[PDB]
Amino acid sequence: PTINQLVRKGREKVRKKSKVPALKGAPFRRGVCTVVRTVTPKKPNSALRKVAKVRLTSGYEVTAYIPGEGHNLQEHSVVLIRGGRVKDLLGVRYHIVRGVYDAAGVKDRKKSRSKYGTKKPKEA
Amino acid sequence: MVKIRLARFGSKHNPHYRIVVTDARRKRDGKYIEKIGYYDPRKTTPDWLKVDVERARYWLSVGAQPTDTARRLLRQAGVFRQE
Amino acid sequence: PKKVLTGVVVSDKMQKTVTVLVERQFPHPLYGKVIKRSKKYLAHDPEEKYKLGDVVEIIESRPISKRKRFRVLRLVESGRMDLVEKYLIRRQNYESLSKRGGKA
Amino acid sequence: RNLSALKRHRQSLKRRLRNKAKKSAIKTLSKKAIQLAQEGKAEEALKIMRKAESLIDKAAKGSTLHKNAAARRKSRLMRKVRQLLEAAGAPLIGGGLSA
Amino acid sequence: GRYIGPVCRLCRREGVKLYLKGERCYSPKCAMERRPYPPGQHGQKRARRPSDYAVRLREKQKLRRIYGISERQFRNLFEEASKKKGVTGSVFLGLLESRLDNVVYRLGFAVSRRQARQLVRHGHITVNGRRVDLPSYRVRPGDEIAVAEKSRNLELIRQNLEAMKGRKVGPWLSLDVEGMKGKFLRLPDREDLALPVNEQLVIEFYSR
Amino acid sequence: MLTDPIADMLTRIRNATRVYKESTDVPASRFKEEILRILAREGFIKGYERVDVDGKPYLRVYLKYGPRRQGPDPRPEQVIHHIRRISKPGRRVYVGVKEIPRVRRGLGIAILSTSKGVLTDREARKLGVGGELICEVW
RNA sequence: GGCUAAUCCCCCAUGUGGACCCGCCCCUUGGGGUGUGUCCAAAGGGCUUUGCCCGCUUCCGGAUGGGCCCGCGUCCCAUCAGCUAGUUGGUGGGGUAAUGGCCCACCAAGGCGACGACGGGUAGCCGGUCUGAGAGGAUGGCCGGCCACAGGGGCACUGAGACACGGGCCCCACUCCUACGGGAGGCAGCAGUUAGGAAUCUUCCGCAAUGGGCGCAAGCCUGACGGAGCGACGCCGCUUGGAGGAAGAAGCCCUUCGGGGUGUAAACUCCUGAACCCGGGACGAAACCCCCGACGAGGGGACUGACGGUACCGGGGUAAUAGCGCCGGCCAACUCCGUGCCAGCAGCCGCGGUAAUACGGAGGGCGCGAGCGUUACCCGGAUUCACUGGGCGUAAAGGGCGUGUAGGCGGCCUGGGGCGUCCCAUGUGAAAGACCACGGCUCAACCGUGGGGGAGCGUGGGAUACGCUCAGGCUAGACG
Ligand SMILES: [Mg+2]
Ligand SMILES: [Mg+2]
Ligand SMILES: [Mg+2]
Ligand SMILES: [Mg+2]
Ligand SMILES: [Mg+2]
Ligand SMILES: [Mg+2]
Ligand SMILES: [Mg+2]
Ligand SMILES: [Mg+2]
Ligand SMILES: [Mg+2]
Ligand SMILES: [Mg+2]
Ligand SMILES: [Mg+2]
Ligand SMILES: [Mg+2]
Ligand SMILES: [Mg+2]
Ligand SMILES: [Mg+2]
Ligand SMILES: [Mg+2]
Ligand SMILES: [Mg+2]
Ligand SMILES: [Mg+2]
Ligand SMILES: [Mg+2]
Ligand SMILES: [Mg+2]
Ligand SMILES: [Mg+2]
Ligand SMILES: [Mg+2]
Ligand SMILES: [Mg+2]
Ligand SMILES: [Mg+2]
Ligand SMILES: [Mg+2]
Ligand SMILES: [Mg+2]
Ligand SMILES: [Mg+2]
Ligand SMILES: [Mg+2]
Ligand SMILES: [Mg+2]
Ligand SMILES: [Mg+2]
Ligand SMILES: [Mg+2]
Ligand SMILES: [Mg+2]
Ligand SMILES: [Mg+2]
Ligand SMILES: [Mg+2]
Ligand SMILES: [Mg+2]
Ligand SMILES: [Mg+2]
Ligand SMILES: [Mg+2]
Ligand SMILES: [Mg+2]
Ligand SMILES: [Mg+2]
Ligand SMILES: [Mg+2]
Ligand SMILES: [Mg+2]
Ligand SMILES: [Mg+2]
Ligand SMILES: [Mg+2]
Ligand SMILES: [Mg+2]
Ligand SMILES: [Mg+2]
Ligand SMILES: [Mg+2]
Ligand SMILES: [Mg+2]
Ligand SMILES: [Mg+2]
Ligand SMILES: [Mg+2]
Ligand SMILES: [Mg+2]
Ligand SMILES: [Mg+2]
Ligand SMILES: [Mg+2]
Ligand SMILES: [Mg+2]
Ligand SMILES: [Mg+2]
Ligand SMILES: [Mg+2]
Ligand SMILES: [Mg+2]
Ligand SMILES: [Mg+2]
Ligand SMILES: [Mg+2]
Ligand SMILES: [Mg+2]
Ligand SMILES: [Mg+2]
Ligand SMILES: [Mg+2]
Ligand SMILES: [Mg+2]
Ligand SMILES: [Mg+2]
Ligand SMILES: [Mg+2]
Ligand SMILES: [Mg+2]
Ligand SMILES: [Mg+2]
Ligand SMILES: [Mg+2]
Ligand SMILES: [Mg+2]
Ligand SMILES: [Mg+2]
Ligand SMILES: [Mg+2]
Ligand SMILES: [Mg+2]
Ligand SMILES: [Mg+2]
Ligand SMILES: [Mg+2]
Ligand SMILES: [Mg+2]
Ligand SMILES: [Mg+2]
Ligand SMILES: [Mg+2]
Ligand SMILES: [Mg+2]
Ligand SMILES: [Mg+2]
Ligand SMILES: [Mg+2]
Ligand SMILES: [Mg+2]
Ligand SMILES: [Mg+2]
Ligand SMILES: [Mg+2]
Ligand SMILES: [Mg+2]
Ligand SMILES: [Mg+2]
Ligand SMILES: [Mg+2]
Ligand SMILES: [Mg+2]
Ligand SMILES: [Mg+2]
Ligand SMILES: [Mg+2]
Ligand SMILES: [Mg+2]
Ligand SMILES: [Mg+2]
Ligand SMILES: [Mg+2]
Ligand SMILES: [Mg+2]
Ligand SMILES: [Mg+2]
Ligand SMILES: [Mg+2]
Ligand SMILES: [Mg+2]
Ligand SMILES: [Mg+2]
Ligand SMILES: [Mg+2]
Ligand SMILES: [Mg+2]
Ligand SMILES: [Mg+2]
Ligand SMILES: [Mg+2]
Ligand SMILES: [Mg+2]
Ligand SMILES: [Mg+2]
Ligand SMILES: [Mg+2]
Ligand SMILES: [Mg+2]
Ligand SMILES: [Mg+2]
Ligand SMILES: [Mg+2]
Ligand SMILES: [Mg+2]
Ligand SMILES: [Mg+2]
Ligand SMILES: [Mg+2]
Ligand SMILES: [Mg+2]
Ligand SMILES: [Mg+2]
Ligand SMILES: [Mg+2]
Ligand SMILES: [Mg+2]
Ligand SMILES: [Mg+2]
Ligand SMILES: [Mg+2]
Ligand SMILES: [Mg+2]
Ligand SMILES: [Mg+2]
Ligand SMILES: [Mg+2]
Ligand SMILES: [Mg+2]
Ligand SMILES: [Zn+2]
Repeated sequence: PTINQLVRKGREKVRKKSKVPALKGAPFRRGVCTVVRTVTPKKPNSALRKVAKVRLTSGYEVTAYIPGEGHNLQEHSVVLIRGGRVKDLLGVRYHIVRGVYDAAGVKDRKKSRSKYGTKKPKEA
Repeated sequence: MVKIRLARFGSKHNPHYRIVVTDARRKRDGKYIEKIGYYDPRKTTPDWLKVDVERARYWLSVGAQPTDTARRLLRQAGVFRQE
Repeated sequence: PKKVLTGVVVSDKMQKTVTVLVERQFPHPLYGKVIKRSKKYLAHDPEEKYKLGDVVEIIESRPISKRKRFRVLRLVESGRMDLVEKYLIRRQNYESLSKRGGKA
Repeated sequence: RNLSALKRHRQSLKRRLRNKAKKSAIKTLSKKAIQLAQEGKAEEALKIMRKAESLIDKAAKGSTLHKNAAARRKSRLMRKVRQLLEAAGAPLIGGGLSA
Repeated sequence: GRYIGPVCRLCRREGVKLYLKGERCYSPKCAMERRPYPPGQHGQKRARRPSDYAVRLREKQKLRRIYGISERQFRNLFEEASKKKGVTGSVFLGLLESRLDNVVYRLGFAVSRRQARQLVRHGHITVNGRRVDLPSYRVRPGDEIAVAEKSRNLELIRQNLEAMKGRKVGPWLSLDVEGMKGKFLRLPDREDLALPVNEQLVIEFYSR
Repeated sequence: MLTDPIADMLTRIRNATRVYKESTDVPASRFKEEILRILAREGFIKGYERVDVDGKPYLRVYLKYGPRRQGPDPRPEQVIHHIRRISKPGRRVYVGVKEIPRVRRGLGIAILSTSKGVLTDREARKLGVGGELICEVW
């Protein structure tokens, strides 16, 4: 575009949409489970994927993933939601944080335990 | 009423004052008028006090009022001596 | 220094007051080119001696009305009706900026 | 409870009273004078005007009027009085005005 | 806590003697003679062509493990060098070799750099007549380093200095073994040090 | 009409050299001449001369190239590798003396027009003045 | 309703001086001088009272602090295009410290807008800060400067100053008291409670220091402030040992059963001596005050420490926390076992249906290390809004075509101007931050002293090539 044109018009700064309305971008948000359901992923993958519908302190109802080998969640469980999506499930935008509130850490987890929220064993 | 006084500068347990001309209403470490000197009470360097006396004299002349401690330093630096 | 500006008189129509149109040039802060911008100043003309088309000097003054901050310092050159005309045509061009249009 | 300078408030009221009163005095006198000048009454017009001038300056003495306040009031007074006298003229006592 | 776990295993990963033990590491025990390859299960399997990154990484690691310094310190020290007027590689080496612990090793008060770190931290070392216990203290040219008088009778100090008879310290240093004092005359430059490190690679490692 | 006579001349030169002409004709203006004079002092051209063409003044610019070359493509290295306008009508460019560009690590040149006359960057720096940045050439 | 003092209020005087009207002079917006008329002053207290101190009054000037005014700069939407009756100007008033439509009467009919008026959305601004090769983008916590606010809305009073956070009046919401008439209140001060939240501290010490208010002073006040406490929240420094010690133990892992690995790692030997105990023990504090002098200058002298029995120094002295992420490619680190499109992993491509270096454990390894990871958000990479620094035949992208308004752009020669442009000087560009040097805490973080730099803007001087402008000429463009 001519210099004159840039002078008349100018470039448009490019705004960035948010991947996570955890509302006021907060690193985390507390909420309570509505449903704890399993759901089936998309084409080149098969599994029963563990998921929880949460009402949130934001006033938002969202869908969360429940990472780890097994979970204690159900019903009215209070929970912390951390954001980040499961790729191969449609519309799951956030993860549940193991080891906080009503979601316990993964039983018998030796490798990276700070994810999955489990504490250090004593060597026997 | 314009004053000559100390403003605190160095870190915790490291006091260093600027000897300073400022309106008395100012917070002590806030904007001053002129800096006419400096004072390190712990005398950690060979010069722990310095005062510009032609200027200290100016400010006194136009009615600046020293703090007793400001006064003390200025006297040490001979602002006051008339001989 | 009380600021002096130079302008063309584009308005006769008040009492003891003229409107003085004043151009300004400068490099665009980013795109670099020299751009020309302009502002109308209401200036004090007590003797009503300044006419339309006059190029005058305007001097920063003690406030006179709400939005009269300048007085007319001196006349520079008498009558340039081209500058006035340009102003007028620009104004008349507004006629079609809105829901429809008239003639160009 | 009871932070003890509402003393300041009380005083403020007293002073409010004094100032109000002085101001009233000045205004009623000024009107009296001007209204007299209206009538070509110049002798007592200037007599009153003189009292008023005094009251004004005396106000300026303390916090009632203070400085340019009074000066302005005095000016507007004398201007109006003289302006009214001429238009029927004869500055009889000529008390307050330069000849 | 900068490193402090088995060492000759680093001698072994970087494929070069790092001299982290003092004695031993001279004799035929260093594990470079006696199995010079990486540690662990796969150490003896055929190596694969290293990425540019792997090269730069390992060079950096080599230089760092030599001085025993941490990565945080190493990096800050490096940023310092990059800021200073004059060639970053050289300057970085000079800043590194200027550490008090290092100087205590180079002077031969301590057999190793780790031992020097301890000698310093326990205050058997004096800089300019005054005790200094901080290993990271930067010795400036002209500074005189010595063994504190009360520690002059320590069996290990007497010993280490006894073996220092008839040995020469670096050209940027000078040592009086009779008074147990050194002096840091000049910043050493790359060619004073024999270090098996191409520092261009290190510079290139942070350039990323 | 011709919106940028200086650009036009620079381009005539580029265009001409890319086909290895011995000379080209640019229409004549004093300013153009001053630019040419810089080029010809600097080695980019053999020189130039005032010339009449159909009764109108022109500047015949004599082009200059390198030795003939080996391999496929015998064509010579150009003496003017790069000739480029900076300031144009429609964006004018003025540098202060601290801002005079240094073209191609000194192997190239910039040509400023200053109130001390048309100069090269070196001339301008030594003369301590800035100006309109006309073109760069290397 | 009654008594009463004063540095409380008032009246006359004195008028240095000053204020106002009118004239005159210089000056030029309401600055300075001058004449006549008028108007305007004061407060007393302490002493060793025979003279000093503390004050009071008018005035001129200084210093500091402020008000008001102008140029320029200051986010998104044009799916906001027209806005405007105190509106725009005038005369005369009112108001104020003071200009002003600030307010009012009357008169005129204007003012603003595509160079974005009006409307809507968001937002305290700045020094700076983060990022970036830079240009740029993003931000404005703490520290310093300015603004604004003190439950919400209005208003004034008292003052040099407020339209006043811990002052006053009224309306509204809320809490509490209530003899139902009516009252009280305002932590966006320090702490602390409660609620909301992913989340943010002690109802601590001290007036010793610096600073502030009043006081002749002695002194009083000061949740400013100096400190301590709590939290790896950040940064920096430090420890968990150092030297020796096997062709190399046991256990655990891999195995071609020959062996390989963890590994000098351990054990063990020897040395040092964090922690801890004992002893001494701070700087920060010399003024205010006392002495001589002269309540000055000058000289000399003594009191005062929350932090703290802390830092520090001396003596003694124990081998004395390590974790966290990762090892398919990007990306540094590979094997065994379990699982069999399950369970799971996942930033992207992808991995898992029987050999899985991609799941889970283990061995081993890589990276960091009192931390290591995760989520969020900003810049980066993204030359992916392209000024630096991009494009439009077929990838996104030439308007269906013209006519022309505003605007953008403009051939050759000469002259004046010197607006753009360039150069010099000067002022400004506070402090802090950044940069450089030297220094103080054993180092560093942190801090001190000094130096340099700096866009932009003001003022003076200069240059004239180019751009502008005015004046004249040409004919190669254009038209005839
Ligand atoms: Mg699959
Ligand atoms: Mg102030
Ligand atoms: Mg001295
Ligand atoms: Mg004096
Ligand atoms: Mg003009
Ligand atoms: Mg008219
Ligand atoms: Mg007016
Ligand atoms: Mg005038
Ligand atoms: Mg219209
Ligand atoms: Mg319409
Ligand atoms: Mg009180
Ligand atoms: Mg009181
Ligand atoms: Mg009345
Ligand atoms: Mg007035
Ligand atoms: Mg460097
Ligand atoms: Mg040397
Ligand atoms: Mg070595
Ligand atoms: Mg040819
Ligand atoms: Mg020639
Ligand atoms: Mg080219
Ligand atoms: Mg450019
Ligand atoms: Mg400039
Ligand atoms: Mg260079
Ligand atoms: Mg009574
Ligand atoms: Mg009585
Ligand atoms: Mg007199
Ligand atoms: Mg009297
Ligand atoms: Mg009185
Ligand atoms: Mg009396
Ligand atoms: Mg007396
Ligand atoms: Mg001022
Ligand atoms: Mg109205
Ligand atoms: Mg009206
Ligand atoms: Mg008026
Ligand atoms: Mg108005
Ligand atoms: Mg405009
Ligand atoms: Mg708007
Ligand atoms: Mg806001
Ligand atoms: Mg913003
Ligand atoms: Mg940076
Ligand atoms: Mg950078
Ligand atoms: Mg960019
Ligand atoms: Mg920047
Ligand atoms: Mg901003
Ligand atoms: Mg805050
Ligand atoms: Mg602040
Ligand atoms: Mg409000
Ligand atoms: Mg509140
Ligand atoms: Mg409310
Ligand atoms: Mg309110
Ligand atoms: Mg007062
Ligand atoms: Mg008042
Ligand atoms: Mg108040
Ligand atoms: Mg209030
Ligand atoms: Mg307020
Ligand atoms: Mg309060
Ligand atoms: Mg208050
Ligand atoms: Mg009340
Ligand atoms: Mg209330
Ligand atoms: Mg509070
Ligand atoms: Mg309360
Ligand atoms: Mg809660
Ligand atoms: Mg706190
Ligand atoms: Mg206390
Ligand atoms: Mg105190
Ligand atoms: Mg004090
Ligand atoms: Mg109290
Ligand atoms: Mg505090
Ligand atoms: Mg060992
Ligand atoms: Mg074994
Ligand atoms: Mg193990
Ligand atoms: Mg074995
Ligand atoms: Mg022992
Ligand atoms: Mg002390
Ligand atoms: Mg002392
Ligand atoms: Mg005291
Ligand atoms: Mg005496
Ligand atoms: Mg004395
Ligand atoms: Mg000890
Ligand atoms: Mg000992
Ligand atoms: Mg042990
Ligand atoms: Mg791959
Ligand atoms: Mg990496
Ligand atoms: Mg790899
Ligand atoms: Mg299964
Ligand atoms: Mg994993
Ligand atoms: Mg992510
Ligand atoms: Mg199987
Ligand atoms: Mg398998
Ligand atoms: Mg497979
Ligand atoms: Mg595996
Ligand atoms: Mg993976
Ligand atoms: Mg695995
Ligand atoms: Mg650390
Ligand atoms: Mg980005
Ligand atoms: Mg980069
Ligand atoms: Mg870039
Ligand atoms: Mg894009
Ligand atoms: Mg571009
Ligand atoms: Mg592109
Ligand atoms: Mg197609
Ligand atoms: Mg297309
Ligand atoms: Mg077409
Ligand atoms: Mg169309
Ligand atoms: Mg056309
Ligand atoms: Mg046109
Ligand atoms: Mg033009
Ligand atoms: Mg031309
Ligand atoms: Mg000319
Ligand atoms: Mg000029
Ligand atoms: Mg600065
Ligand atoms: Mg130092
Ligand atoms: Mg700047
Ligand atoms: Mg300047
Ligand atoms: Mg100038
Ligand atoms: Mg000339
Ligand atoms: Mg012409
Ligand atoms: Mg024809
Ligand atoms: Zn070794």
